[PDB]
Amino acid sequence: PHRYRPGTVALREIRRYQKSTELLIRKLPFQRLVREIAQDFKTDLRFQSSAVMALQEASEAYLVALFEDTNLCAIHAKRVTIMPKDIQLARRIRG
Amino acid sequence: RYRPGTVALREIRRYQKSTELLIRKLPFQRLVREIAQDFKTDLRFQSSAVMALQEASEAYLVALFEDTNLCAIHAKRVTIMPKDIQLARRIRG
Amino acid sequence: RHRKVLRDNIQGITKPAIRRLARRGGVKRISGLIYEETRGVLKVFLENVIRDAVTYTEHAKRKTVTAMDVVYALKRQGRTLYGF
Amino acid sequence: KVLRDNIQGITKPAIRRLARRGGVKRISGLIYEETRGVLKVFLENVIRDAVTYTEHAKRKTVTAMDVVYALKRQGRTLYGFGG
Amino acid sequence: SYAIYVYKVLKQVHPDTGISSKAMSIMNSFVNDVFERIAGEASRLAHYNKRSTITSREIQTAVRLLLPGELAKHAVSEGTKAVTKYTSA
Amino acid sequence: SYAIYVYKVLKQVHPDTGISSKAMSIMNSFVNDVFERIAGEASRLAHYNKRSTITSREIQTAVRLLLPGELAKHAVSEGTKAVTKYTSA
Amino acid sequence: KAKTRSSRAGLQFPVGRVHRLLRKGNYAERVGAGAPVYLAAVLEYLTAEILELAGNAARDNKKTRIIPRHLQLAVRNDEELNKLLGRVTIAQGGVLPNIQSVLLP
Amino acid sequence: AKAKTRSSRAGLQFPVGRVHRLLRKGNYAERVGAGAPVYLAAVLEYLTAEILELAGNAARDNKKTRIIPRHLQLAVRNDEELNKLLGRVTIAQGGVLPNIQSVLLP
DNA sequence: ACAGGATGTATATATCTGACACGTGCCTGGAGACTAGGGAGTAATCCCCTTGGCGGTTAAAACGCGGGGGACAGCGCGTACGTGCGTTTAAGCGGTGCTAGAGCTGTCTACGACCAATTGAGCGGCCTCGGCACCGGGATTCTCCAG
DNA sequence: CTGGAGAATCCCGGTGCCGAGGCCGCTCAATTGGTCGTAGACAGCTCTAGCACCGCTTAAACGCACGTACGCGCTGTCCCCCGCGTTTTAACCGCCAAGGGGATTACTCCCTAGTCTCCAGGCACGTGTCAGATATATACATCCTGT
Repeated sequence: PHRYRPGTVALREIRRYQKSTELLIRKLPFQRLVREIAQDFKTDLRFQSSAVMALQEASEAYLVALFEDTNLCAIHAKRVTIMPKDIQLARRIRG
Repeated sequence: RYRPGTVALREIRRYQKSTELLIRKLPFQRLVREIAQDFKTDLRFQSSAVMALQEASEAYLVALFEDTNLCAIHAKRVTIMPKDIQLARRIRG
Repeated sequence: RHRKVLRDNIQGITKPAIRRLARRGGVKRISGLIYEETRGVLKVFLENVIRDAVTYTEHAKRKTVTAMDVVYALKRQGRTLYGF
Repeated sequence: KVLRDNIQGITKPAIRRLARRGGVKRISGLIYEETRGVLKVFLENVIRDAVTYTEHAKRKTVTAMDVVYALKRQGRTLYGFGG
Repeated sequence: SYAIYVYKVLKQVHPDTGISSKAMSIMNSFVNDVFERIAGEASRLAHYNKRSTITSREIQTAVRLLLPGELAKHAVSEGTKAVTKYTSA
Repeated sequence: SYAIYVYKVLKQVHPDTGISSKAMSIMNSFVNDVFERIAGEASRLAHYNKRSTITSREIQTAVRLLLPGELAKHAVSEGTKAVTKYTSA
Repeated sequence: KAKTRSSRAGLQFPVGRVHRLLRKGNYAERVGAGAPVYLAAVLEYLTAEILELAGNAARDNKKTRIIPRHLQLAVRNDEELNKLLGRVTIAQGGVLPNIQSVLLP
Repeated sequence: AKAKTRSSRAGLQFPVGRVHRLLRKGNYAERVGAGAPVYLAAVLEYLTAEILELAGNAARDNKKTRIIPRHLQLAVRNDEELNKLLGRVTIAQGGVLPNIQSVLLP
């Protein structure tokens, strides 16, 4: 078979997905997660798809920036694989 | 007479146990007036304003270095470095 | 009978999708605990913000969350988004 | 009168003691100067903003409350001086 | 400052306990600070919801935004009793 | 929205350039957001120094507090120049 | 015989003061009647929350007079209030006795 | 009698009326000084012109005439004073500036 | 690692002072009650678009088959910061000296809120087309198994 | 470590659509021109506290001498996630189909600002006293030094 080298696919996605801006989580399952968690609060809630698309935009963008700071912490901790406790530090500093 | 490390731990206990300000009022006040020189002529200062500046200054250092310390301890070391402060400056903006 | 009766939709956020999002975030190498931990943290954040959004919704006594609700909710924690 | 060497008014022992109050266990020699530089710029920002408030108010005297307002501007509210 | 009111409530919680003036000042900025947060967020709540009236419904929403969980629920309790006695007085 | 105004300034700066709808919405949110920020700081400026009117003084001080360096200074230059023109016009 | 809105609502905190700052604080065209009562209830409840914990703090140091230290301990020891007010600075308060585990011997 | 728009008095296109109206309706102070809408709108328009010019140029950098959010992101975040002004807001459909740490580059 | 000596720090006890607590003089901020104007809820309606249903194609998730690579520990080197005590300084102690300028009171001016009337710029909807997505294929660009 | 081969995207050439941009009514938001009450700069003067001055001790900062104790690189280990295609489903995409409920108008309540008055709760500000500052000696806690 044909195989790319370890790390190349990462950077190719870095430059590509930094050039593009579309949402990467599956639309319908994430939207149903929103609806499902939302079920417990008010009866017969209906959700606009595009509003959830905006929710995914802010959500994924939020995760993106939070992972950027987490990554600066890992590199700051002289490592290249971020770990959960790094995110926990980020959340602690943020609040 | 104490071997290395004991007195530092004592300062941790006493100064985390006490609350008074640690900076001399007059040199700090002169620093405020000297930096203040450059903007408006004939400026006057309250002593208690200098006191609030000392309070804010020392407490800001204490809390900021606690967060710095969380970064250092997070980074598996026991000696803080400027880089941690730089990270604090970026994350706080 | 393709009903979606409320189960494991947090697993919709999948491993290669998390990896690709991280690539857009610039992350280079990813541990296995990051994926589920990311699902949990994301869930917590959305519960907080969306919960506040629902509080706006119940004051408005509505059953459809509009985009402005999301805007006001994100602003309440200081995370205003431009373009809505 | 020209004031000079007031960067030394935030003394190194004070920095160590505050660091102990801050929980620091070991303190590099670079930490002290890093503290004077970063802390200096920060204090310049806060005090500078306070002076901007003073220049707005057409006053010659900076009050403690002015310092309180300056701290609130950066989201760092201080309790125990009024307000 | 809130000297006499923190004094009255303090005497309700600990009748044999006093307080220094500086700590009372801390309470003054503390109450005024939280107060400013609540009033500002309530302002955003009323205006963002195209309303020009801040009532206990809007304040209730504000409490739900700022106070976490059970603290907010006991705020609902205290507000409920307080408003109750007031509407009966 | 601010659409036609972004269009006017856009043609004054780049007559042959267009803008996407989403970018126009972003600009609308930007102007409204930053507008609320600056007006809020001007309001607390009025609070601090016990003023009840936001004049050129408050706006200038608000810019000098909020905007860094060259943007702030030249913003005062353009604004102040414009106000002088307003005294003329 | 007149009587304060606080006591008629069974409150200690000044309904008039909070109402006054709200009226002259430029927040809305009009402010509902339940808003000051409810807000004062929130303030009195929070004040009880801090004064109880602070009283305990005074008890631990064998004192009957509150000093800033008791407020710092009172706020920073209540996790919900501490987390809610984590970015607040108290003059002459110090910090919590809090040493990271690895720093302890 | 004939009238000339108050925006034109400063030779500006941005609405002195709308900004002035939103300030009055925004519950900030009891009265609004005459220099506040003209001066404030002038500063906001000035900053706006900076951002629009940079976005226009950046859009031209792909030989495209329609400005997209990505160039709003690239344009705003590469200016230190605006980046400091806008550090906690995120641009939808814009992404993030390319920023890969030196130790991460091959 | 194991424990008492020795010193710091809290503790016991006792006294002396000033800040804390309480008293008085005085008023002004809050409450009553009523007016007065007008914000927002409510009822019922219309109809956008979400929901609810089918159906085709395949995007994309999940799984299987390699194997490269990164967190992490040990370890060893080497460097540098704290502690101590004595010296030295100028702040501290405390004490001095008079009025600058901050704060108040009394002017007087000017301006923004507001209303009504005006009106042309801006708003919403409705076309119309070429920038750009799509398309296909070569140049460039970016990556990868080999000397 | 440089390099030719291969694949992806850009670019170059070729194709058409629809959203973007221009057009066309439609208000209403922005303008002027007043009027009215008041925010605030200013005039005059002050008295808190800000400037400014004096002298010795030692608190505090600083310097010198000593030892110990800290980051960090390297090599190595290993486990676990990367890489990729294939299979599979309902995501996606394209389409059919109802009516929930958002948004509006249509009414009317009822809800809160606003004022004046009034007065007692509460403010400012004095004064005594006991909590605490201070004094003084000590057991207990803690480190260390030998064991």
